[PDB]
Amino acid sequence: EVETFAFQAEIAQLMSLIINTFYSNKEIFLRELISNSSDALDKIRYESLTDPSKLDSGKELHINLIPNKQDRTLTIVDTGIGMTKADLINNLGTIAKSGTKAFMEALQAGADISMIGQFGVGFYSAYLVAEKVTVITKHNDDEQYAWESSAGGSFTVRTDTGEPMGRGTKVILHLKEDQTEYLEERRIKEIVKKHSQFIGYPITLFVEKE
Ligand SMILES: Nc1nc2c3ccccc3nc(Cc3cc(O)cc(O)c3)n2n1
Repeated sequence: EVETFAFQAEIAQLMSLIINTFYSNKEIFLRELISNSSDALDKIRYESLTDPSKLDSGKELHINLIPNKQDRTLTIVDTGIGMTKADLINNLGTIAKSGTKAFMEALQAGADISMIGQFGVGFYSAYLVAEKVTVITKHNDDEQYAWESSAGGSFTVRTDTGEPMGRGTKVILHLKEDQTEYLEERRIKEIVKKHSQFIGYPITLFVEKE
């Protein structure tokens, strides 16, 4: 049973700005997804200190970067805290409303798109490089879900039946035709080194077969 939802007006507006504005420094999307993974990893590590049974769904805390030239996808996987159904549909959209507002005003005052993380809405920077985004996520005490959007004002949420994942979040970027430089090992390494060199979790860059 696939449910279809409208984005809140401000998020739709932000997504259009991101997709439509001329801005050549697209590489910052990666820093933002890795930073989101790090925050979700911090959250489950904190919670596990007062309740050790929260790591029964997996003890390892890490990030995998997985490019696939065949599918033309870049996948970021973390074993962070995960998201509930209520996160995917309501809560995250609600929190982002004020950050979007402030970000959009700041851009009029001479700030640039690369400052998006400072406003808590870095996730939407994925649309700099991706025509479609899919998020598979599993939170303790709740089922696995798939969220998906190609923008255009809507997103979908369903119960996920694919490979079960224990706990955490997997973001799948279906890249735009002219953005395949981000499947190259060398380019990905250069970007991680420049923008994400002090993340406190191991980051494994998978190599492709062919
Ligand atoms: N601010 C924000 N908005 C979202 C979001 C919106 C729609 C669907 C999924 C979403 N997930 C996240 C958090 C997130 C992003 C991420 O790239 C990795 C994670 O472990 C968690 N945010 N974080």
